[PDB]
Amino acid sequence: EVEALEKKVEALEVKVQKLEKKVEALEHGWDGR
Amino acid sequence: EVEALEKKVEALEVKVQKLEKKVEALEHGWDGR
Amino acid sequence: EVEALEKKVEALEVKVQKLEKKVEALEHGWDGR
Repeated sequence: EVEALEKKVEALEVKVQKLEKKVEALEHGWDGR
Repeated sequence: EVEALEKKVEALEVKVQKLEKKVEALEHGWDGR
Repeated sequence: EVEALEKKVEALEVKVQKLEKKVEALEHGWDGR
């Protein structure tokens, strides 16, 4: 259980990082995004 | 503890999925969003 | 392990909340965002 939860949490961290990059690009208009 | 953490993680997964949909809609201009 | 995972999950919750605010601001055009 705990090992599997470590994996889910790591995957969520990756998903959140990608969302943060995409949102910062929208907010700042980077490269015309 | 572990059971309660499973619930928090599942709820986060749902929140992240909704964020991903909203961000993809903004990035692509779907339906004028 | 479990204690450390509680911390990671709490930090993710905070990150997700901030993303939700930023995305709602983009979607609604609040304050010209």
